[PDB]
This record gives sequence, structure tokens and C-alpha cells, in this order.
Amino acid sequence: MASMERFLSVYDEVQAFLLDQLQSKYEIDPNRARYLRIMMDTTCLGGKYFRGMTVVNVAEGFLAVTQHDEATKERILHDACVGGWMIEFLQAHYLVEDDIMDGSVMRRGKPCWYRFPGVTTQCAINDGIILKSWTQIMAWHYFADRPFLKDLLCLFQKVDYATAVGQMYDVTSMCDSNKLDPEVAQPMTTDFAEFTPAIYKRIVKYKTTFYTYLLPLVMGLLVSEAAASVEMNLVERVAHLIGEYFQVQDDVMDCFTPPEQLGKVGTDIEDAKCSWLAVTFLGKANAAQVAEFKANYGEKDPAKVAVVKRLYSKANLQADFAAYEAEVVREVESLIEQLKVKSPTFAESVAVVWEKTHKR
Amino acid sequence: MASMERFLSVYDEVQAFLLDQLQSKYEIDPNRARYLRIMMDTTCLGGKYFRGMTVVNVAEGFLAVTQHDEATKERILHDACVGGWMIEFLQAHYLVEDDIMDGSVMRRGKPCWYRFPGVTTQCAINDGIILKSWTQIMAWHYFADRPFLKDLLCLFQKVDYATAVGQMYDVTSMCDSNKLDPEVAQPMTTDFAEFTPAIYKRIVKYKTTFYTYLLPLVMGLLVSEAAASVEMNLVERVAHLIGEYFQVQDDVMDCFTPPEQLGKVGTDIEDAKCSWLAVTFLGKANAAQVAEFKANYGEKDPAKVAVVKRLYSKANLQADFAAYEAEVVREVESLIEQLKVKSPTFAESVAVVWEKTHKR
Ligand SMILES: CC(CO)(CO)NC(=O)Nc1ccccc1
Ligand SMILES: CC(CO)(CO)NC(=O)Nc1ccccc1
Ligand SMILES: CC(CO)(CO)NC(=O)Nc1ccccc1
Ligand SMILES: CC(CO)(CO)NC(=O)Nc1ccccc1
Ligand SMILES: [Zn+2]
Ligand SMILES: [Zn+2]
Ligand SMILES: [Zn+2]
Ligand SMILES: [Zn+2]
Repeated sequence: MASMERFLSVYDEVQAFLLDQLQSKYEIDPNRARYLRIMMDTTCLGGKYFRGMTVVNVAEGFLAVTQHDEATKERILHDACVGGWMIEFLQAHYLVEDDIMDGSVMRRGKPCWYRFPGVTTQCAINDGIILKSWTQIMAWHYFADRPFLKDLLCLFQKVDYATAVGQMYDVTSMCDSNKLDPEVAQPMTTDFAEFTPAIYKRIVKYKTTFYTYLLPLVMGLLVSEAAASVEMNLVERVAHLIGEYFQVQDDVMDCFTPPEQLGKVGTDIEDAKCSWLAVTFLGKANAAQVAEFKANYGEKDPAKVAVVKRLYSKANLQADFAAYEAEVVREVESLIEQLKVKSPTFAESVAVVWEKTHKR
Repeated sequence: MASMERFLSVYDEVQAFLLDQLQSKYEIDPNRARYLRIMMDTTCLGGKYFRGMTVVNVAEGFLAVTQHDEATKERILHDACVGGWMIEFLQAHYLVEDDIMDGSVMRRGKPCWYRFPGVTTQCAINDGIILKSWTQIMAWHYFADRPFLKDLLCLFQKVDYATAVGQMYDVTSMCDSNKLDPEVAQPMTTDFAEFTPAIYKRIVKYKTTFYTYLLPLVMGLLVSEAAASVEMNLVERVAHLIGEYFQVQDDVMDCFTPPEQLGKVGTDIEDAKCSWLAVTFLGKANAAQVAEFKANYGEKDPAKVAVVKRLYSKANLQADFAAYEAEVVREVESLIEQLKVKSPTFAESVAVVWEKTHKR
């Protein structure tokens, strides 16, 4: 059976499980079960299932080189699917709540969940809570007796927390650190002294790379009982490296990809985000360009946003991007080679992960 | 050492642990560590610590009748404290997010967290995420090798989910079920046909009783390794019974307790909540009174809110409250007696739980 069909069937099975449990143990009525079904579908489905399918891919890699009974192969693939869904549901939680937090309008060419007429923020916040609780319900049901349950739960928990910490880094990235204070309304930075490579890297490492690259890879190793084919330090290093690149690509697209291709109107400039474009621009600008950036960034006025974009185009950030890209290629290739020592298979899964990221 | 001082010291220790970990493993800077310290203090502290101290109380009960080395007594009490804090932090998560969801103004005589000037909703949603993630960080650190870890995590997870389901029941309680639809803005009920005892009981069972009464009791049994001194069905039954009563008391206070005593301006009437007062009123009203209720409930206009309150006073709901109270006394007493069969000690902890609830 093809991987994607297996993964999508397991979605149906897990949905059915979750909703039947709600009826049998949580006293739910049909109409609220329907609302939850529709929320699950709207918030978990319609992406490329990169995260979840990486779990499946890593597990299939190991199946090709490990002796097992057929029933065990099926069990391992079922567990990889269920694990993949845990990650997709965790993403769903974060996108729901992030869209509310940011006051976002669209996501992947549809209204943000909270914007749906019969949803509202009051319900959507809670819906996103439930989305993450469902990851744990999945795990405890499908993996109750599994030898990797402890490790899987403890890793999930660490990634989830890393992610929330990353969110805090992101939403606070246009404040001056020394001015953080719950008691005082936070002004936007005037000096942009915290728009540095090191600070950018910390935001992205936590906000995105743990759940998007580390967790899928390591959960594939966990359901495969294969964590000893790898040096975990290398898996981390490669995950953080590819995940940074992913986020740089996303930063570039927010500014330059037409909205109907992007699936939204990018607002990083108006939101004063610490984006790769801003940090790279500030690293090569002259004094006059820096002043012009400060006078126009983080402002809703479309004239000012057009001034920031022009500053970026004139600064030939495309060539800094090509150079960053090259260096990442080098380093990813290096890490793949080091991974081949202990596991050719796992190194190949990481190559596939890289290829998929490098072309989007 | 007195229980409360032990509990408050363990808060300090757990805070220090969490914030030191953020510096050592999550690359946090001092100013963001300070923001998190202040958020933890503002959102977890200043209540009566009923939930957390019930864990400690149940565990002390067992210590008085169980042979142990001193070091073991300390360990058990430390674990009860840490478990108590997990519950207090879980409450904190739910109050932060609930206050945002509801657009609330105050809570326990201070502004809701999201209303703090240097917080905002954008940060507060995430802060409440972190508050719940911290429960898991506590558990995995302090209970890593403990024999009750699995059971504790699986129970925590079930309560958390019950709670989110309860929130969904609550926020949807003034809608007609058959009209739930993400695509359609939800009108308030006109018939109030879902303002019934059975429906009220379902809201409150899930929204409050699992985290406020069930979890504290059962976590005390878990850290005591005492789950075999009880019949768990009875613990559930008593938890749900006392927790319902707690919520009825809270419903009555929202309407009738002066705001400076309440710690907020009660808005259940304007919010069209399915409160005990509304359900009891509808169960004894005549046709004209029902019509007057419908024409005035769920409306911000203070004149209409005064009309609902007058309808409640004239309906002598105080006497329905005395009658409900009596029946709960009967049933709680009955359950305490059944609990004494297997455990006098645990039955006494449940009596103390009842006494504390019955007088507030
Ligand atoms: C060293 C490496 C590979 O190039 C992997 O950590 N990343 C960077 O160089 N990131 C960076 C981010 C923002 C601005 C400038 C640089
Ligand atoms: C279309 C989009 C854009 O973010 C949103 O659904 N998804 C992806 O591009 N996912 C993806 C992630 C890593 C590597 C390859 C693909
Ligand atoms: C039976 C009992 C004890 O009295 C325990 O479940 N609860 C009730 O009677 N709850 C109730 C709630 C709202 C309105 C009317 C009744
Ligand atoms: C003052 C207040 C009012 O809700 C809010 O902090 N706390 C309590 O009354 N807690 C409590 C819970 C159960 C039994 C006894 C006390
Ligand atoms: Zn965001
Ligand atoms: Zn972006
Ligand atoms: Zn609420
Ligand atoms: Zn209330």
C-alpha cells in the first residue's frame, strides 16, 4: 500500500476513534461531534503532510533493511502514521493559536479558523487546546503497551515546549529586551540592535525546527526502535540546519511571493518581524539605508511597506540568499555523510527531507 | 514542617528549576526569564491553593497510617507538592485562556493577565500554552523514575482533555445544538430548551469537576502508591458530586456576591450562561415569568440584567438552593461512608474536602 493512502486512512481511523470516544466517554451530542469533526478537518487537513509523512518515510526506510513478520511491518507503519498525525495535530494547534495571536486573515488560501462565522475567537482558542489534547489521546490509546511510549511522550513534550518558547521569542522579537515588562506597554525597537544572525537563529530554532524537522525524524526512529542507528547529536544538528533554511525560505516568500501563491497576504514588514530579509539587509546597509529602513519598517502604511521592499530589492538580497543557500548545501551534505557511518538508510531519509525542502 | 510552607517552598524550587533550565537548555536571556517569572507568579499565585493542597492533604493522611523511613516521608510529601503545582499550573493555563476567550476584565481582584499593558492577547495566549507545558516539564523532571509516572501522566492527560471538552460545552451552552455550524454565526437560543438539569450537569462535570476535585484526590493517591485503598468508581462519584456543588455556589455568587467580594463584576446574565440560577428559575417559572426571562436575558443593557435579577429574587431560588444543598449533604455523607470501608484515612480527606467547599 502507498504511503500517502495509508496515512490518510489512518486519519479517518483516528478521527473515528476520537469522535466515538467522545460519544462513549464524554457524553457528547451529535451536533457537537460534528462541529469537532469539521474543526479537525479544517485545521489538520489540506497541507502537504510533510511532517507526518516524514515519520512514515523514516519508518519505511528501516523496514527495507530490517527483518520482520508482515504483521510487524504493518504495525510499525500504523504506528508511524499515528505518530505523524500527532505531529500534524500539534502543528494544527500552533497554527490555530498563532493565527489568533497574530490577528491573521488567511492561511493556505482559506480564512483562519477563528474567522469562520460559527467559530469566533472564544471557541477557536479552546479548539486549538483540544487539537493538542488529541495528540495525547492518540498516543495513550494507540501506543499504550509500546516499548517506545515513554521516550515518545517525553520527546513530544520537549518539542511542544521548545515550540512555545520559540513563539515567545518570535512575538517579542521587535521589542528591546531590556524593556520587557508586563506592567509597561512595549514599544517597537528603534535601534534594531537585536536584529542579528544569532538572535534570528534562536527564534527560528525554537519556533519551527523542533516540531518541523527534529520531531518527525526522531519519531520515525522511535516507532522503528532504531534510535541506536544514529548519533542523536547529529540528528539535532541536521534538523536545526535544515529547519533554519526552511524558515529563511518562508521569510523570503512572505515578502516576495504573490499572495494567491503564498495562500495569504504577507505582513512581516508591517508586523516588524525579525525576518531573514531584515537581518541580512541590516548586515549590509549603509548609514542612509539603515535610517530609511528605521523610518519605514513596522508600519501599516502601504507606502512605507513599499519603501522597505524597494530597500530589499535594491540591496540584492537574492545574492546573499544564493550564498546562504550554498553554505547550507555544504553543511547538510556534510551532516548526511556523517549520518551514513551509522545508517545509510537514515542518511537517505535525511537526503529526501533535504530534497523536499530545497525545492519549494 | 507545616503543609502550606512546604507547598510554597516547593513553588520556589520548581520556579528556579524551570527558569534555570530555560537559561541552560533553551538559550533564554535574563529579561525574558524575568517576564516568565512574573507571568508564573501572576497567573499561579494568590488563590487559596485548594487544588494543590488537596494533593498534599491526601498524602499526609496516608503518611499517618503507613510505615516509612523519614527520607521516604519527605520524598512522598515533595512529590505531593510537585503534583499539587502541576494542578495549580493547569488551572492557571485554563484561567488565562478562559479570561481571553470570555473577554473578562478582572479575576481575583486584579486585571486578567492578557490585560496587563506589556502582555497583550498576542503574548497571553502563548503564555497560557507555556503554563500547561510547564506541568509536563515538572512531571518528567521530578518523577522520571517514579513508579506512578505512567499512571499520573495518563490521568493528567484525561483530566486536561475532559476540561477542554467542558470548556466547549460551556461556551456553546447558549446556542441551540441543532444550529452548531462553523459556517454560520451562532444565534443565542430563543427557547432555552437546553437549559435543563441534565445539560447543566454535563457542562459542570467536564468543565470544572475533573481538574478541581478528581485530579487532586487521585493524584494524592498516586504519589502515595495508595490507589488500592479506594474504589475508583466512588472517588469519581464523590468528586463529581462535590464539584457540581462548588459550581452551583460559583453560579449563585456571580449573580449575588458584591463585586469587591467576588474579585470581579459577574456577567453570567449578559453572557447568557447556562447557570444554576437560570436552569432552576426555568424549572419553576410560570408562563409570564418565562416570557419575561426570554425578553431580558443575555443582554448587556443593565436595565434587562436588573429585570433578570429581580425575576430570580422573586422566585425564591434561595430555597431551591437550601434544598439542593441538603440533598448534596446527604449524598456526600453516603459516599464518605462507602469510602470508609476501604479507607478511613481517604474518607477523612474527602470529608475535609467537603468541609472546605461547604463553607465559602
Ligand atoms: C551558519 C548557518 C549556515 O549558513 C547554520 O547555522 N546559518 C546562518 O549563517 N544563519 C544566518 C541567519 C540570519 C542571518 C545570517 C546568517
Ligand atoms: C504549501 C506550504 C507552504 O508552507 C503550506 O502548506 N507547505 C510546505 O511547503 N510544506 C513543506 C515543508 C517542508 C518541506 C517541503 C514542504
Ligand atoms: C442529583 C444531584 C444532587 O442534587 C447530583 O447529581 N444534582 C442535581 O440535582 N443537580 C441539578 C443541577 C441543576 C438543576 C437541578 C438539579
Ligand atoms: C476565592 C476563590 C473563589 O473561587 C478564588 O480564588 N477560591 C476558592 O474559593 N477556592 C476553593 C475551592 C474549593 C473549596 C474551597 C475553596
Ligand atoms: Zn506568529
Ligand atoms: Zn512567515
Ligand atoms: Zn469561560
Ligand atoms: Zn462563574
